[PDB]
Amino acid sequence: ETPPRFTRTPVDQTGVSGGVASFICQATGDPRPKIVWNKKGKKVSNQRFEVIEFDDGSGSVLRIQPLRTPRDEAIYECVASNNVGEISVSTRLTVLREDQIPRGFPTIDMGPQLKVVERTRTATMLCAASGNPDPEITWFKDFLPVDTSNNNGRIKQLRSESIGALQIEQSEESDQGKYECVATNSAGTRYSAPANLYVRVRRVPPRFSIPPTNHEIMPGGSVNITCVAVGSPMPYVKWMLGAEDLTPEDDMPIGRNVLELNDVRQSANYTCVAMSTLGVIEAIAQITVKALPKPPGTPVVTESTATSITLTWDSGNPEPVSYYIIQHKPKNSEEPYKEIDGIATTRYSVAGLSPYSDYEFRVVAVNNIGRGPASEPVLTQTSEQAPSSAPRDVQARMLSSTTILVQWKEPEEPNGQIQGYRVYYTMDPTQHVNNWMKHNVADSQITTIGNLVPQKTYSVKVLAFTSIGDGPLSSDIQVIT
Amino acid sequence: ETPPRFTRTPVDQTGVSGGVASFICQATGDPRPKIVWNKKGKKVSNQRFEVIEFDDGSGSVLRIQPLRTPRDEAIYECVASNNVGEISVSTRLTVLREDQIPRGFPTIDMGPQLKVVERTRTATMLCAASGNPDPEITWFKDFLPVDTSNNNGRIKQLRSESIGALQIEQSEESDQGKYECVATNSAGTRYSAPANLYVRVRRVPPRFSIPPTNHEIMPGGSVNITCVAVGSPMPYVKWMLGAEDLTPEDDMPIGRNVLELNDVRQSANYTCVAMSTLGVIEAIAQITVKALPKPPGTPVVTESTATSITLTWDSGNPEPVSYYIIQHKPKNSEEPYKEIDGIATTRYSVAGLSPYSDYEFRVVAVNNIGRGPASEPVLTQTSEQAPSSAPRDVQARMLSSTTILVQWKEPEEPNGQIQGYRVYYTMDPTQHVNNWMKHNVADSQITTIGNLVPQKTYSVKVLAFTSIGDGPLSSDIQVIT
Ligand SMILES: *[C@@H]1O[C@H](CO)[C@@H](O)[C@H](O)[C@H]1NC(C)=O
Ligand SMILES: *[C@@H]1O[C@H](CO)[C@@H](O)[C@H](O)[C@H]1NC(C)=O
Ligand SMILES: *[C@@H]1O[C@H](CO)[C@@H](O)[C@H](O)[C@H]1NC(C)=O
Ligand SMILES: *[C@@H]1O[C@H](CO)[C@@H](O)[C@H](O)[C@H]1NC(C)=O
Repeated sequence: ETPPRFTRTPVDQTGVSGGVASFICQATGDPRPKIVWNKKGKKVSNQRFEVIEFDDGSGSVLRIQPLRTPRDEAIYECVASNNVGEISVSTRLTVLREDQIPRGFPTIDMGPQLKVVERTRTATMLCAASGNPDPEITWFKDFLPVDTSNNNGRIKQLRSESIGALQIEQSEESDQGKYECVATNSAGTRYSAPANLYVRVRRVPPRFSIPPTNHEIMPGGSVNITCVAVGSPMPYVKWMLGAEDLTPEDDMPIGRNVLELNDVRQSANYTCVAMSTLGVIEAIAQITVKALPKPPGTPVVTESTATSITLTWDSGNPEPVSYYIIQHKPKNSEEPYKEIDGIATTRYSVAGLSPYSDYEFRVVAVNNIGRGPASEPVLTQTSEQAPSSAPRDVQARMLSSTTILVQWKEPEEPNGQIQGYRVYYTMDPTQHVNNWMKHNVADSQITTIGNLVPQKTYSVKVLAFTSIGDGPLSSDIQVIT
Repeated sequence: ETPPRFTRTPVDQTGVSGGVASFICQATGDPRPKIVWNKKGKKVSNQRFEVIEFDDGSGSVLRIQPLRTPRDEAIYECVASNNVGEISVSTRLTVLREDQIPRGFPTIDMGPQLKVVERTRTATMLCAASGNPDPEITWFKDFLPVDTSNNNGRIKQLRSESIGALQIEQSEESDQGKYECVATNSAGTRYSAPANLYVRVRRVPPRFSIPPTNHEIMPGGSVNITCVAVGSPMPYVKWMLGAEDLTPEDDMPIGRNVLELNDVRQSANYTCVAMSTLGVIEAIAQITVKALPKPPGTPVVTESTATSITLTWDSGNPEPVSYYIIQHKPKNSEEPYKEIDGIATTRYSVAGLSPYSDYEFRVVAVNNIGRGPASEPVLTQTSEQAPSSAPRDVQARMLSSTTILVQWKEPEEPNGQIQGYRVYYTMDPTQHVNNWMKHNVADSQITTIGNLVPQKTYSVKVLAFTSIGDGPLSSDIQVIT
């Protein structure tokens, strides 16, 4: 929230009896400031005082017409306020009689003219005024000031050395209204008479700008559906159920009927009817109720590798499913299921898994309504591999001149049940490993080897094996008998 | 008071879904009938239904847009009623779907287009439509039907092959609005899209159509003073005591403000202010207070003739008098005075009177306020004339051979006091009358004349005389001695 701050303050004015005076006050703040006009100290009430508001609520214009003097001759003020703060600015109004209107006071030599431009074509409203010093020309539309501040806009104020005009680049229905030009200088202010501007739109039968688009949802179960029609003359947009009109009869709105539905208990068809004097046009929306999908058939494992598992499942649903979501995690991992989104078939291979691991699964169905309940789970296990790492911390030491003790720790990557180990040893480590002497052992971390020849350097290497095959050999260690 | 009677009854219709249908009902009666639209005994209440009233209250239009079937498909009725009677007429509405629109049903091939004509120039809106049988083209303005019934009017419908049109002679602000054309046949009715028509008035400063004209009146004491202004755009008219605005101070009407003043006590000036953005104009009315004039000075006779009397009088008033009224009658007439209106001075000669008659007179003063009390009367008498008719029934008869008896009746037109008579007689009626023998007599109707010569025819003539002179002689009678 921010307190109100002035974007545009009213200026002193010097008008002429039986004329117009306008005061402008704009302010910004959060929430939107209210603007109030005071004559010390009173909310202004009168038949000739009129407060006109900007469409954006930026503020308001105090318009005094016709000026009668010296009642109106006074100090007025604008107060902008929200529940965060308050600001005010004062301003003076002077009204003169033409008995005592100074010469050189702004005079309208020619005022704006009634004009009819068609849409999107450039219209020009013109103002000739003289005075000494030379009068500055400004414009008012529907009592509000016309903003031509941006040189870069549709609407630009041109002034030449001969007094100026207002140029509207691209016409809109919004442009239509009552324009008056205003000649000001250091002596005062004078208005021209109002000249209306009208804009002709070619007569067109009605047409749907935004037709009403079909839906499905679970019961109770609500939706707002928009029907927009446009054309000239702009039509009435009436929402019609088959025969009966929801909207009463006394009210048919223009160009926009948006329908609110509570508790869509049943499937239905609805009609949006738009009509003007040139025709009736119609358009239907299909409202049907269907639920979220049923849980899929329980997943079945039909393929497995050491790093993948392929699932197949029944759709479990009477109507077509858009796609599936597969839920997966390790048998005892307890974070919420990891999910693979956007699976467009009833079979999928989950890859990037680890060898010899237990996995948990479910399948979820998704249709246009949304996401259904997860299927019942299936448990399974990835295949084994040969180990992908050597036994760790391999050590050997002398027991006697003829026997040694070899030990190791389990490989970090067994990729399966360790069925055993193979111990390779030799006095010549340059041989191929298949030509070393070999000692097979069951699952264990230590063994003894005898019948060695004394006072020799033996090189030793160890691997693990699963049901699949041999793992890698440890790098050579040496032991001396 | 007269009961309501239909001038225009609605007709059955066959429209198309999401379109327009209009029903028309007009009726006349004293007092003005109200019109109510019923669907089965019940007043129809605006779904999208709209009842639009004629500016003269002659009736209303029931407009259904957009057409919905088969809800709207029903028997409707118009009921017209005042406190003198009640009437109704029924009508049927048929709405079709374009799924089932018959071949030959009216179609708009081109509908009216937006148009901008300036004031006092004729704009024409065009409509091309087809159908089988050929469609009849009609027009609606601002939802009310356009009456081109009088061939003799500003507004006439043109027809060629496959087209109709609307032609508006001399454009007026009233003509501005939203026009749509309508194609009808035995299959049904179809509307085009609405196209607005504009009438652009070149902008003008305000001006007084009916300025405020001064007054005088008695205290308490009331008057309505009217101020009218016109121009484009039409201005506001405010009444001012010359410093401040008369309450409702902020309320401002358009182009016509009339000030009602109750219980006037004093003389004053009032200011009427009309103002626009292109300038302010002012205008004053003078209110001053006093009653009808004081009665004039008693009239004085300064001239008299046998047929006229001239009056002179003092005005009797502190302020100027506009003119006078002279009252006159015979003195012994007990009927009300005859009056001579519009006498612009303080002297006047009343002519066409009868000789030697008594007359009564009075003078009345009139100012801008009104007519004052009559003056005190003056009595007088017209002058005498010589008689203007001869003595009547003149007869003479023998008394002796030397004397005759002459008698007569008074002239009908003495024009004065008969002072006497003169009897002319002779034996030679060929002489001039002044050479006859003569016998003067006082006021009487009979005389004797002697010393006549026997056995002779005497011719006799008699006249009357007043103080003025001799009247006419009777025609000759004869008497024999
Ligand atoms: C449905 O409409 C309500 C109405 O307030 C709105 O808040 C909600 O966001 C809408 N929901 C959807 C799913 O459009
Ligand atoms: C909805 O429209 C479809 C046409 O594809 C039709 O087969 C189905 O029976 C309609 N459903 C209802 C509930 O009317
Ligand atoms: C003055 O105005 C009132 C307003 O209704 C009207 O009734 C009355 O007849 C008017 N008087 C005159 C003298 O015009
Ligand atoms: C009204 O104004 C006139 C000037 O037109 C002035 O002579 C007169 O004295 C004024 N009367 C009053 C009562 O103010």
